Amino acid sequence: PFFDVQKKLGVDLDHWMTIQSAEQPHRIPARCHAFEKEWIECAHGIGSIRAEKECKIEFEDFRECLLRQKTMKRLNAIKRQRDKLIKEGKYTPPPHHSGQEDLRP
Amino acid sequence: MMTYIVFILSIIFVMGFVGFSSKPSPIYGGLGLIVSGGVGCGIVLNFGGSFLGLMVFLIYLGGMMVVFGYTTAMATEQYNKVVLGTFITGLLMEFLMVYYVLKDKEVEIVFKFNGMGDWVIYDTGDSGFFSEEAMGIAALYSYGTWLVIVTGWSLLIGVVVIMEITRGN
Amino acid sequence: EGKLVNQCALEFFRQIKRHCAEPFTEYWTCIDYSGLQLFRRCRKEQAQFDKCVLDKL
Amino acid sequence: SMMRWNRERRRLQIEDFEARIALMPLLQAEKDRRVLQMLRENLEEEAT
Amino acid sequence: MNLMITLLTNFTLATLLVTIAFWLPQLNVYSEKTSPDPMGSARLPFSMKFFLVAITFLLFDLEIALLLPLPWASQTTNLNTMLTMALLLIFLLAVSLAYEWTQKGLEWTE
Amino acid sequence: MFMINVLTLIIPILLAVAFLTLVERKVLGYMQFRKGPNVVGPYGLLQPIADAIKLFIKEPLRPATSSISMFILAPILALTLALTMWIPLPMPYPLINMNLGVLFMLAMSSLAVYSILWSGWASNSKYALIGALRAVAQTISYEVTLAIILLSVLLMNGSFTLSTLIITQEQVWLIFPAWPLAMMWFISTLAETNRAPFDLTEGESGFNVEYAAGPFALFFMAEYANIIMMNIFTTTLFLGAFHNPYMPELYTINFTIKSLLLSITFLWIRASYPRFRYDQLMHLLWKNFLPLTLALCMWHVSLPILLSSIPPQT
Amino acid sequence: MNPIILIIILMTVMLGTIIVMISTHWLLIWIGFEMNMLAIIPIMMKKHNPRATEASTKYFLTQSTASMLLMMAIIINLMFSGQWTVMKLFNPMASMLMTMALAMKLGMAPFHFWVPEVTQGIPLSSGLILLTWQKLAPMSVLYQILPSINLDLILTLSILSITIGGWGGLNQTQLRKIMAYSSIAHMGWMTAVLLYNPTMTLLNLIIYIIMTSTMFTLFMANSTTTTLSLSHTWNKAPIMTILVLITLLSMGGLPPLSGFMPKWMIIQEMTKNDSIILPTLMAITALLNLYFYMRLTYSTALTMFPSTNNMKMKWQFPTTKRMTLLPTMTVLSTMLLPLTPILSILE
Amino acid sequence: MSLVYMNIMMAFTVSLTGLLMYRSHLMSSLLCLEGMMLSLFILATLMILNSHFTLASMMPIILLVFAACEAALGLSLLVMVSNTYGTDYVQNLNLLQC
Amino acid sequence: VAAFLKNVWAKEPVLVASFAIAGLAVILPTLSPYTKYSLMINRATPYNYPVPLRDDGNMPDVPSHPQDPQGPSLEWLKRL
Amino acid sequence: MWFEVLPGIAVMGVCLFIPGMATARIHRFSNGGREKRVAHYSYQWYLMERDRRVSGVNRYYVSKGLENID
Ligand SMILES: CCCCCCCCCCCCCCCCCC(=O)OC[C@H](COP(=O)([O-])OCC[N+](C)(C)C)OC(=O)CCCCCCCCCCCCCCCCC
Ligand SMILES: CCCCCCCCCCCCCCCCCC(=O)OC[C@H](COP(=O)(O)OCCN)OC(=O)CCCCCCCCCCCCCCCCC
Ligand SMILES: CCCCCCCCCCCCCCCCCC(=O)OC[C@H](COP(=O)(O)OCCN)OC(=O)CCCCCCCCCCCCCCCCC
Ligand SMILES: CCCCCCCCCCCCCCCCCC(=O)OC[C@H](COP(=O)(O)OCCN)OC(=O)CCCCCCCCCCCCCCCCC
Ligand SMILES: CCCCCCCCCCCCCCCCCC(=O)OC[C@H](COP(=O)(O)OCCN)OC(=O)CCCCCCCCCCCCCCCCC
Ligand SMILES: CCCCCCCCCCCCCCCCCC(=O)OC[C@H](COP(=O)(O)OCCN)OC(=O)CCCCCCCCCCCCCCCCC
Ligand SMILES: CCCCCCCCCCC1=C(C)C(=O)C(OC)=C(OC)C1=O
Repeated sequence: PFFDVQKKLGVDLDHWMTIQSAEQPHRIPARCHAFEKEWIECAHGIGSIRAEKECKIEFEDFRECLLRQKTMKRLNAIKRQRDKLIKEGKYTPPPHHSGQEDLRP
Repeated sequence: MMTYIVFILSIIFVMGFVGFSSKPSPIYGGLGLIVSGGVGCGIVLNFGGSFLGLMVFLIYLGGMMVVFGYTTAMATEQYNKVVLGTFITGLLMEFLMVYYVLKDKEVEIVFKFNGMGDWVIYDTGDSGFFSEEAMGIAALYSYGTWLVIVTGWSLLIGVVVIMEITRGN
Repeated sequence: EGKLVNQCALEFFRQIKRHCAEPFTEYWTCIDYSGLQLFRRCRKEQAQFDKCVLDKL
Repeated sequence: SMMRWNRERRRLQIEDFEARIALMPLLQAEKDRRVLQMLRENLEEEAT
Repeated sequence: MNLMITLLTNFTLATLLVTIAFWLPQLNVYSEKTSPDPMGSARLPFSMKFFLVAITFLLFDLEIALLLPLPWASQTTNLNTMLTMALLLIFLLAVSLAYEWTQKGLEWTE
Repeated sequence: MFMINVLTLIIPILLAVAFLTLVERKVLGYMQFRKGPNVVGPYGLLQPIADAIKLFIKEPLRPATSSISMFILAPILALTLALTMWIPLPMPYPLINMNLGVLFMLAMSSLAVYSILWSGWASNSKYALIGALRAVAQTISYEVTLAIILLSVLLMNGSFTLSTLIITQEQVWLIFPAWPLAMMWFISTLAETNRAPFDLTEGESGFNVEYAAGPFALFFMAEYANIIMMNIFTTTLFLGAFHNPYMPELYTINFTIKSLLLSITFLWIRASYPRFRYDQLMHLLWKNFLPLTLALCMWHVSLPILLSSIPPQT
Repeated sequence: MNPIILIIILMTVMLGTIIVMISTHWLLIWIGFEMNMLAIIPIMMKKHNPRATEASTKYFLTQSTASMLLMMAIIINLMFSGQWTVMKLFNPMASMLMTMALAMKLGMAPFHFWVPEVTQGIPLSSGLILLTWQKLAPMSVLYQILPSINLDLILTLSILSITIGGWGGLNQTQLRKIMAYSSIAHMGWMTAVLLYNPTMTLLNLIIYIIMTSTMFTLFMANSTTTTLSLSHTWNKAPIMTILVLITLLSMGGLPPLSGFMPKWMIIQEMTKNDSIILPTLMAITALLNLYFYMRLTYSTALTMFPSTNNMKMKWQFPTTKRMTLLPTMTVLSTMLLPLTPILSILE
Repeated sequence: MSLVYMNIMMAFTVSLTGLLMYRSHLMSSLLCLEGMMLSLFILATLMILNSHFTLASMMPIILLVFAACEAALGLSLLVMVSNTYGTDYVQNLNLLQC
Repeated sequence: VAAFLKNVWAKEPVLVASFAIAGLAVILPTLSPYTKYSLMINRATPYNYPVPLRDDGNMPDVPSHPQDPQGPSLEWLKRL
Repeated sequence: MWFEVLPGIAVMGVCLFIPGMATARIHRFSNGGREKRVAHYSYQWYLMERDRRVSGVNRYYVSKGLENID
């Protein structure tokens, strides 16, 4: 029983903390504000059964924003290949990746 | 090594739990939970949770574990193998976790975990002239009206409940 | 557009450097001493810089 | 006394915040060029 | 980082002074002492009142933890709601103190 | 270079605690129509040195401890917390300039009851354990009014930053809008440090009577470090001095004189009153200070709103 | 207890359950469960004897463990979904932890081991609250997360609850433990139809609450906590034996009574989904529940056990107890089967 | 995912299995329960601070307060058990087998 | 209403001061003329960047420059 | 008489004067003759790290004025 008293009486008891894309103090965005807004605007109103299979792309982009698993996997692969080539001596890092370049601004 | 520092604290955090979960005595277990609270506070502080870490000190440690140690010192009158075996079991399982996720930069106990230092997941911007966490806690009085009502009511009722059940009449 | 920002700031500072380099230098030095960089500690150097800019520019 | 002085302190806070606001476009342009510089360097070293 | 250095220095100086205070007079060879309390061997009788004042501390400390973001919460633009909820939290702490009073909870440690 | 700054914080703490014992014996002497120490040094200036050397070669009392580990940890925790309460203190610049230094000090002072509790349980005396439980209950009781008074004052500050509290008091001392908070704060700091008329560890056993002369001296010097620290914190909090940023030593001389006078006011309160009974200072907290503290907390919430005097966040 | 304090504490129990029912944020779900537990603890310690303190300790430990597992399920949902909506969960691990936590709160087997103890340790009114009102909030959370509940887990919990609540009540003579094992079996029946038709879950919950409220109200009106003191009822109040007869024959689910209504409807929804073995074995296992119901009816209504002499004194005094809604609940728990298509009001 | 979450979940499971395997004392059980709460606090905090989800920064404080009130209630129950038997041993709480 | 008040001020002046200060804290912000300025100062404090509007052509109230006349002003704050 | 207590008060007051004087002189020695930069907020740290990057000597306090532009 989801007695939806909040929609019935028009009050807002807990909808404000529900999502990251809601009205925040000082308009502070979440790091995955855009992905969550796109997933919610995709999956709105069509129901959960259609929302699982029709909004899979926005939800996968939003989950990969939240936990950054593919990104950290890619950084693992690049750093591991770099360390292997440093061990083989077939690669040298540039001066701007060794700290000898007098940073931009 | 210093890029892994929060991870290092978390290891000590897990070690601290194998301190009191093995349950040597409730007073040494209280001490282990105090040390665990301090290092978990350090974990919180190193992401930018200054106010939440000082809540771990002031309210969890200085507020609640004081009452745990206080109540415990009024029992268990002052003066094991299962504790020592449980402690070395938990420590060896934790160091096998450390060894696997450092040799592979990836592990999967229940979820997949990266083995890089946890600095990689941060944001590269500024929050201006405010802590975002401070303003989100300040929003408890502006946006959190129902949350304030139910929490303060539960605390008042908790006062009433403790006075009813500790009376025996 | 960002380059235009980085082009229009420099033309801002050159026009300070061509006319009012010394009251500006004294003023940002007094700003620079403070660890919070207070405006309220430096009102007379601010007044000299504002006077010099308002007269010459 | 706290009334007069906290109202002065709010005006000084607004003056500091408007100095920040007047500086934010230059810092935003420099930040954009900073992060695109770093991503292009990471892309070139990923390529090699 | 400077904080961790300062904590390590304070903890190290404390541990050094405790080690000196526990081991500098151990070097003397004074004498072996045989040495064969208001309560003799009676077990510590439990006080309900010390536990009640510690629990009252814990509950008022939780109410204090709720009260702690007020110097930040005064900066909001929903000030009528903020002031209402601040006065409501301090009033509920006062009602907790009044109920702790009137049911004789603050007695013999008043 | 920072390590030099840490040492020039914490070695003068130990020297000031060393000579606070002399100042207490002398001031309590003249208030009791006698002299204090004037034989051992010229004007008694070698009395703390002689007493330190006496206590550090006295025989170890050698107790049978219920726990060896907590018996070691309680002086370590007492001295570590009594030295870390000083690092955010703006005098005029803190060692560690942190954004939440007030809440940091409230937290690290809330942790100080574990030394009392662990030393009481680590002794085998049950009566020492009863005294430790009474001392812990006293301290955690007065921490409530510490936190609420401190919140009600920082409603005029704008933040938890201790250095901002100097900027807050540039036009007037903060004792003028908050003298009832100041007087309940001052008596609450008197009851935090187990200081007379709230010293029931000497009213007729202390929690740390099983310690030898060395470790009990370490507890004693941690207590006096807490006393000087809370007087400095009360000075920063209600009697904030003039600060010229080009001449910081003016603020250092001014807060030093005020903190010395407030520490001597502790010395002068112990030369004036009998002790409370234990229930009487419980009555003082729960039935007198805490209702006024809640009422003044409502007043200092609603007062910057009704006068348009809300302090800035930064 | 002060009657004002009793009213405020029961309103706080109701407030916790209503906050679970109406909230859209998982933190307020957890808060409603915390408020519910915190306020129901003095209801269990109403008489202040060591059995009530033992029962309240066991109840606190099980509900606290379930609250921690609930918050871990919520926090893993926030990991894998970045939000807080009380809806389906976005991880099978969080779904498993939340289903385990709610099974611990309901006392479904194998997390049933607190229910016959705690109900034995507490009075009949607090046992009535624990076996009727304390089911409503976790069944509401199970109602709202059913697109994420594992089928194998919920049916394993269901059949294990039905079998263990069947065998547990066969060995009992204490009435509160009989109602507790009846609770475990009926919660198994409610969760077995949850993923198929949750309207029948609500139907089974409502009919169960009516029948359990009737039996606890009869036990309060006759002041009987054992089988053998319930068997003195015919010599004290012969109408109450008729009422416990028809209500226990209803709780076993014999037609034409209304307690036949839910389980039949449950079978009516489990055979549409091509499950035939499972509701058949459930219905055969419910014969055990009906067996110890028949044991109580043989002790109370259909025979006359020997009474004592002092019963003759109690013949001179009518019952002054407020038997609140007992004729209404007795009529509703027996004669409601001709109104079975009223269940569409629960859709 | 991130590496610190592994340790905070493993801490929750260690405090879980400590809370799910009693030795003798009920106080040690309450300490394991509060270790579970502490690990929930840390895990919620690291997520909410990582995600920059501002409104949920008040969430862990709430998670503290209720549960610490819960801890208070647990301590009170323990004390009542200790006022019946003299000890908080869990084997004394076995009267409800019959 | 007057003998009871002098009685409680004779017996319990701490509590009379407590309830009096609490009553002033409750009722006095609704009677103060300066409660409005607290709101107006908290909304005049620019924490965020004033993200400008695309000039569609018809916005007479939105300035083109900070030193233009139209727009929100803070003369009331400088004067009070 | 009563002024016999003033040598101990003088010693203790010098001992309380040492930490603030020391940290003020160390902050002016470590930061180019100026105060230590107070960075309580991430904008202040952003400006400070920008100063460290535009100084060219990896020191935030070495300030570059109008002489660094053309
Ligand atoms: C920070 C720098 C120093 C600050 C000042 C402190 C310096 C003086 C210190 C002197 C030595 C004290 C040693 C310890 C004393 C302990 C005993 C004691 O005093 O107990 C406290 C006593 C206790 O009184 P009591 O216990 O004796 O009284 C009897 C009480 N009953 C009946 C319950 C038994 O007083 C208080 O609690 C008052 C605390 C301070 C109150 C300040 C009120 C300010 C005015 C408010 C407004 C009033 C008007 C009404 C509203 C008008 C609105 C327009
Ligand atoms: C921030 C400031 C902190 C300051 C802290 C210190 C405050 C107090 C300062 C000291 C006050 C005066 C000390 C005088 C000591 C006694 C000197 C004396 O007269 O000693 C006599 C004694 C025997 O002499 P004898 O030759 O036998 O006599 C026969 C003569 N026909 O001979 C002896 O005993 C031998 C000589 C002993 C000399 C000891 C001197 C005192 C030690 C003080 C240590 C601290 C010094 C300051 C540290 C901080 C500044 C660097
Ligand atoms: C290689 C050679 C050295 C070997 C190692 C020794 C290291 C140095 C130790 C200190 C100096 C050695 C001499 C010690 C004192 C001997 C002389 C003495 O006792 O003189 C007595 C004189 C006062 O005369 P008195 O007998 O008291 O008469 C009463 C008045 N009618 O007394 C006085 O006038 C005052 C005497 C003061 C003693 C010195 C000051 C105290 C010690 C300071 C250093 C150690 C402690 C440092 C700080 C510790 C922490 C606070
Ligand atoms: C029985 C065991 C031994 C007992 C004796 C020793 C332990 C007890 C005494 C020491 C207590 C240690 C307290 C450490 C944390 C204190 C809180 C804290 O860090 O606050 C300061 C500050 C927050 O302010 P803010 O300015 O917002 O942050 C900087 C942003 N510019 O934040 C910062 O400046 C952040 C700095 C980086 C993070 C620091 C992390 C410290 C290490 C982890 C905790 C260590 C203590 C663990 C044990 C606790 C006690 C058992
Ligand atoms: C989708 C559904 C959503 C939700 C819908 C509504 C669900 C309602 C669930 C009902 C749960 C009832 C819980 C028990 C009543 C609570 C109040 C209470 O404690 O009453 C007992 C009270 C105690 O009095 P006391 O003096 O302590 O008695 C012991 C002897 N001295 O007094 C007594 O002992 C008096 C004796 C008789 C008490 C009878 C109470 C019956 C209440 C239940 C009625 C049936 C349910 C409502 C109708 C169906 C709704 C689904
Ligand atoms: C509406 C504004 C908000 C109000 C709530 C917030 C208040 C802030 C302060 C918090 C106080 C918390 C504790 C209050 C407990 C009150 C009950 C009480 O103490 O009753 C007992 C007392 C007699 O004391 P006794 O029991 O004998 O104890 C030994 C000491 N003699 O009995 C008494 O002393 C009688 C106490 C009641 C009469 C006090 C009258 C004060 C009137 C001041 C002017 C009006 C102010 C406006 C508010 C309305 C007040 C009624
Ligand atoms: C690191 C050690 C520094 C020196 C020791 C502390 C300073 C000397 C205090 C001596 C003292 C005095 C005067 C004293 O009177 C006293 O008794 C109440 C003590 O406690 C046992 C003391 O420790």
